[PDB]
Amino acid sequence: VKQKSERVYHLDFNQTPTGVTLNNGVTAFPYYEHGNDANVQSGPFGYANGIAYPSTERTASNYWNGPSMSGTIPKNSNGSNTANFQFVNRVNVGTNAAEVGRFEFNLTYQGKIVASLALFDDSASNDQWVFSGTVYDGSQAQMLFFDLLPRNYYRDGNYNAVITKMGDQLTFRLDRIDLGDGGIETRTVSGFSSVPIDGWTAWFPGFSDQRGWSINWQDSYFEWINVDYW
Ligand SMILES: [Mg+2]
Ligand SMILES: [Mg+2]
Repeated sequence: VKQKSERVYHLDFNQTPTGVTLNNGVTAFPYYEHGNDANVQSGPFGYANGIAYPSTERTASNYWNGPSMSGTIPKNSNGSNTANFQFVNRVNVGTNAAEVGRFEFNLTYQGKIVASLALFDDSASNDQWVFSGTVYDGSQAQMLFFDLLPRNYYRDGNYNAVITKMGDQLTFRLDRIDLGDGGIETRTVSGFSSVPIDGWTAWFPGFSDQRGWSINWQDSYFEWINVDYW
């Protein structure tokens, strides 16, 4: 037995993405616990210079709304969808006290969240951003961590948002491409090595008529890793 990595898809945004669906994926933000109305996936992405720019409008509402992109994930060549993987999304993100924004990078199975990596700045009076990781969906969701990122260290700029699975260990990272190191949270989740995945969604909402943060998405890929072969 030997092993290799198997890339399922790669979006570089040099051209309009193919093999994806717009505004029809799965979101994780538990609006029903926050006094908000249902999350909305709407609007376009603009592409320039190998970068996707999600578009939102300042429209007064009680919900998060922005564009999403989704795709399907087949089993690896060894016939497993419960195996190890890495899901990597490069972003450039910046904020300011008056700005509000959120992104989710989600892995799903049969229409439900399995893992959700979020970054958000949810107040128009503070420039604090928060990195969170959630496992499971809806009433079963468990927010594994809520990390208030110190702004002196987590400056505006380039990051790799990563979800990795290594058996029962689920890791979320926010790698600081510009300055080194970054955010890292790993949890050993009971039975997670038996839980499959079959899809992904990336969602980039703003809230109501609040001014948006600066966000762009430069690369996306998912790979099955440590895939047995003979
Ligand atoms: Mg690119
Ligand atoms: Mg703010």
